[PDB]
Amino acid sequence: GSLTEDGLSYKEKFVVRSYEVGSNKTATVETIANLLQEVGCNHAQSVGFSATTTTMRKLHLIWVTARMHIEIYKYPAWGDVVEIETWCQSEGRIGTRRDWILKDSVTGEVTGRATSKWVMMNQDTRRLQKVSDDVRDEYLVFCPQEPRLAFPEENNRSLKKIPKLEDPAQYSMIGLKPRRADLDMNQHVNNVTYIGWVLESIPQEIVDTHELQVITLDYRRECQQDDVVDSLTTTTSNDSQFLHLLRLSGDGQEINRGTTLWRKK
Amino acid sequence: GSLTEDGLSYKEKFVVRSYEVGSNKTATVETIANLLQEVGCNHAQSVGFATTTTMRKLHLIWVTARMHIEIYKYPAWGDVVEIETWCQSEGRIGTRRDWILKDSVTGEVTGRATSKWVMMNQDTRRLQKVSDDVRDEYLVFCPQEPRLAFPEENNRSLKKIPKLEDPAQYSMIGLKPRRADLDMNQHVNNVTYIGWVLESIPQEIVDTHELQVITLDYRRECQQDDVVDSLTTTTSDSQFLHLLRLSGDGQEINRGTTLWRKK
Ligand SMILES: Nc1ccc(F)cc1C(=O)O
Ligand SMILES: Nc1ccc(F)cc1C(=O)O
Repeated sequence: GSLTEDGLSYKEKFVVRSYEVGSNKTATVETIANLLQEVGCNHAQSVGFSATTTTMRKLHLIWVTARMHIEIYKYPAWGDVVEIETWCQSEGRIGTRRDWILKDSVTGEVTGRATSKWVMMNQDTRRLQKVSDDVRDEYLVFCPQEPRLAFPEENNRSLKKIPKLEDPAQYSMIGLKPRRADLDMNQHVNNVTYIGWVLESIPQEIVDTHELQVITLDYRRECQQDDVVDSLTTTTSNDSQFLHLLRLSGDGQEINRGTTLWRKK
Repeated sequence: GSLTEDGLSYKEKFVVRSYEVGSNKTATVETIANLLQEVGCNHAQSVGFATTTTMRKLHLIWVTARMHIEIYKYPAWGDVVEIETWCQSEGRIGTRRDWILKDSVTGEVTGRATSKWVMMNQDTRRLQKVSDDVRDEYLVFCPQEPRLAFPEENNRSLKKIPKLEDPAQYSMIGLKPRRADLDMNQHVNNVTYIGWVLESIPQEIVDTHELQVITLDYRRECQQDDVVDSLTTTTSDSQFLHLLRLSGDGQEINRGTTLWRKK
């Protein structure tokens, strides 16, 4: 892939692999979310980050995901080439945003889009803090200065408040544990794995009759390597909608909440 | 990727992705096993099929009996790896797929893999192997003279693997596949079992050693709604004996051996 002409965004093409497709013979939202994070990483490599700056590294500060929002119009087939464009933007002192457009290489049509909110956190104390002027400046030079939004709509689903699922849940999947393959290079659970855990409580019948269009996921707390998760789902609704909760099987400490929206095949 | 000049093998290049790397910023053996599989499918697509077909008239499928991988160096994140794969007939016993992994820049051999496949009914199992009439169809796509990723007469890839006896030195219990672990036909993909075997390796071995060899026998499939126990015992370089069995009745799904070199 490559930065575009103006060096304010980055583009990469992926051929969908045999093991990346699910029950519809098209790419899983989990495969998609992995490609988003792959292109995100190549963008950061391309402008000399490692997504820490010099200042962040000095202060032991990291970016962490607060929210991910994916909307898929068409999942690419096995052997299809998908093109992904990604860019970042400062949201003043609150944090940063990374956005994504997925396109069919042949038709040039938008088959998906995604957006995500990052907040700055001390690596060691795990304490959140607003973005400091020095940090704001260092990456303002790699971002469009006029607003560029994957989700521009006046009241767009990407920014809606998600409520807490009350017990009892309609559906549950109990005793979920990450294996080593769920870990990134720094021994942290991959953000994508939590997508897998949320969807594990979706009943088979929905998987058989519907396709996932939208997923919104808040990240509250990270699941450690030796934590166990419970995944909870309740129907909230031609379109089916669900409310989602991931919590630790013991004390019921919340790690995630979400909504998914499915349309009849 | 493409069939080589002679149409008797297939070649493809992969850029190692960020999420594909483990604890030492090099590709997991699970990423690798997924690449061997992808290149296998692309080879099958190219010669007109990863399920060799027109035999399916009688509802028969190829099924993995044994996977054997040896890695000399795991590619780093951003590296380009070239994989070449071919298939061979072992008479009426079954069928062999072999792989060579190269560093794209140096042309150096960084790994090799081999696997035994057998014919199964599918609606029934009954592993009835054999061919005669079925072989001709897919023998025009294979080298006629033997071509072996592991040619050395009496090599690791053909060793008899014994059954771990209780109690295990190490165990990881209550392993369950998720939807991400299923192929398009809702079967657990054979790479997941590699993951479940390595889950019972102690952290301290992961910290000090690198996996060099893995041999895995596939006895029975794990269903979507089965639960697995992974058992490991040190048999010594460090060596391990491995057993996957169903949590409940302790029905064997897999056995294997791993060999690790000091870092
Ligand atoms: N994870 C998945 C992988 C394939 C698929 F068809 C469905 C799902 C799901 O979670 O509903
Ligand atoms: N699955 C793994 C991923 C990374 C790693 F460094 C080790 C393992 C293992 O199984 O021992």
